[PDB]
Amino acid sequence: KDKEFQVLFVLTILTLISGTIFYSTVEGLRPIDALYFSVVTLTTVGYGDFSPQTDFGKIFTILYIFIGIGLVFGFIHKLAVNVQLPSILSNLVPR
Amino acid sequence: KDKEFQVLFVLTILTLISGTIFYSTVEGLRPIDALYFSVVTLTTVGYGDFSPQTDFGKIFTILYIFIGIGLVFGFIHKLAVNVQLPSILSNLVPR
Amino acid sequence: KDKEFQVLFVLTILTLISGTIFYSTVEGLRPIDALYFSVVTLTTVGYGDFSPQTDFGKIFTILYIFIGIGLVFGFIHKLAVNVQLPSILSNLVPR
Amino acid sequence: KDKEFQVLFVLTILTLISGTIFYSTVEGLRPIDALYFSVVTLTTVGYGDFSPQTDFGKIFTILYIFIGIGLVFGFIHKLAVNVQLPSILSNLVPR
Ligand SMILES: [K+]
Ligand SMILES: [K+]
Ligand SMILES: [K+]
Ligand SMILES: [K+]
Ligand SMILES: [K+]
Ligand SMILES: [K+]
Repeated sequence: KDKEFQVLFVLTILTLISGTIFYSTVEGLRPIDALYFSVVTLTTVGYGDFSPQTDFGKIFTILYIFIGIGLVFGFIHKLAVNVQLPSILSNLVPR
Repeated sequence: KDKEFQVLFVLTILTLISGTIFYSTVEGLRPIDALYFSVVTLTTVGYGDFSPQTDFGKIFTILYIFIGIGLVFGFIHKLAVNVQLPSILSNLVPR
Repeated sequence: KDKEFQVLFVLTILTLISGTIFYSTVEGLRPIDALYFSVVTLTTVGYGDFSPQTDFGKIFTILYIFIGIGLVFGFIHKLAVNVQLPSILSNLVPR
Repeated sequence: KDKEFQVLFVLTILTLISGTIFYSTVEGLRPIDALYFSVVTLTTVGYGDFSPQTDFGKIFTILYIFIGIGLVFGFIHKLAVNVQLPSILSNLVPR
């Protein structure tokens, strides 16, 4: 379950690195903005302060969303159930 | 389970084709933009770089979201559990 | 299960009517735009072509999201599992 | 189950207070706007009427989304199943 978490964590980082490199290069974003946009996209927040302007970028974004959402949300779920929840429970019981 | 996936895949493509034809025609979008907007809508990202301007388009969008989200997210789930997950597990074991 | 669906359907309509009346009145939207915005909000798409400008509207929106998401998505789930899925299965078997 | 709800409720309030203080201070938003933006972010609506402009804000937002979504949506789920659903059922049976 901690190895579950480690693998999803690594996969999430790799997925976000892919987006960061793509949007920096093809859409011309600063790397921090490309990382931020990748996160805002795959968590489905979608502010629209950044959005792709090239056709190559729009096509990549379609594919990135379909591949990336299941991973990101799997990580979020394991984070909440396997890390946040036990730490909250631990806080209720003084030692 | 691979036939589960094939059917959801076909249904997702058909749903995205419907949106592409509608928004190209009624909202005047280029086809690639109409496909991109359909994806951004049904995955609930919603950048707002494109949004419907006609009343016909707003009404269609209401109905398209309610019909389209359950399908799209069903496909994403099967993609992640039935295709991505086994391929990740396979990568852990050299042959 | 069809009464499950009927109740969620009615509750969803009532929730969308509430939003339509509120945003028309307080935020000055045309009724069709207020309905569209309510749907775009509770399904978490969030284009931002419309957004509340008054403090009363922002406060209402906070509460409307928290009360409305669980209902809307419950309806979507029952729609997909209890109506769309059987009709798809029925299409596979000629009579 | 009512203590389940109380704990998630308190945690959600604390998470929203954190965002309110951060975005007011670092991004210069009025407190009501910072609360509204925090809610719009963690429920994944993402209108984009407000979005972070500083790099410190973008980095905080990445981390806030990953930590905050699992909590917020856990609260929404318990709200819908443990509070809204029983009250709806109660309304069906006159006393
Ligand atoms: K969104
Ligand atoms: K969303
Ligand atoms: K969601
Ligand atoms: K926007
Ligand atoms: K959005
Ligand atoms: K937006």
